[PDB]
Amino acid sequence: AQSVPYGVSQIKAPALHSQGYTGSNVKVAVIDSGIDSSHPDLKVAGGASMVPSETNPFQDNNSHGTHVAGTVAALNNSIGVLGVAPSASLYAVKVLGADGSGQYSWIINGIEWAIANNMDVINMSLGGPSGSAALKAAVDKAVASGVVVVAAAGNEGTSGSSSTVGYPGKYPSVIAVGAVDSSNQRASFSSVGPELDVMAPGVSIQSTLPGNKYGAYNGTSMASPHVAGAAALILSKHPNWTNTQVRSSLENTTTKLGDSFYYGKGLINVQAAAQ
Amino acid sequence: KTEWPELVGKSVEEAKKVILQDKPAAQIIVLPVGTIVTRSYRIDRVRLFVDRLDNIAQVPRVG
Ligand SMILES: [Ca+2]
Ligand code: NA
Repeated sequence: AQSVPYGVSQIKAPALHSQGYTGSNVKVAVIDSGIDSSHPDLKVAGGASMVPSETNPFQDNNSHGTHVAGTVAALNNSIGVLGVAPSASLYAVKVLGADGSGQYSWIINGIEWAIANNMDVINMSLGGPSGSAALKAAVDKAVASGVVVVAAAGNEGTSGSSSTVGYPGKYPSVIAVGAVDSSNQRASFSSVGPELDVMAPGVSIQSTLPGNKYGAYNGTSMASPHVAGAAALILSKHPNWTNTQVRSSLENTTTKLGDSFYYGKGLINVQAAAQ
Repeated sequence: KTEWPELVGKSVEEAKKVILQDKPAAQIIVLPVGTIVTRSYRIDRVRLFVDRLDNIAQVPRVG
């Protein structure tokens, strides 16, 4: 039996599916710890590993990349969960190792692979508190090349009036995604600041895990792929829209939630965004 | 309880002593300052980010 995680419904993805738009032929790179391609609820289209000692991107020794991938594109079938964009072409771009961490140069290599391979969407459920000029250059290059680039805002909560949005989310070229729960309330951990762009469900998100398993986790890591999946739904309906158009469409049709410091533009609504 | 501003500049063993007193189930992970990490929020985890001298460089928090 298949279940639809609340977050998928909350962003109105099933409205798109019912119209016949499920992300077909849109290339989404999950730049993360790999994806367990043996999961029966996932189809991985391709990928590459940038992690020197973990060279198979189709093995996920951590679990995080597999969960993130299932939110983007868990298959529409009779098992497990349903992804936001269940027909999307999912690419395992492994830049984190088994312990869930990576070097900046591995991330940058993953971003460069996604650009060279003409990905339509990049999801980065990762980050760090300081950027680097090289990391900024790579995401800016991706956007200039036409890639919709989405990233977790961070889980650093509040710090007086200071931004706690981490990198690469904090870069203007990158859509920084914060986390809400099923009542659209901000998760206490969700990073804040003027760089917060939109929110998506990021609390008790049920998705795929290695070993043909499922479980529910919290984080802006879980929020980000709802938006990467939404980008894919939009592009499956409107294959000629630019990354600029997909981005404004998502930002302009949100359900407004509150103060932009804490909630950005509010909750994405992919039904409204796709028209 | 979720963050430890008083541990900035402390050693790793120092940081672990205060964390484990406040939060005995903590799963403590030590990483260099300039590392990329996942954005899952894991209630039992405390990441410790360290400078060149192996001291706490960022306010430790749960997640
Ligand atoms: Ca399924
Ligand atoms: Na203020």
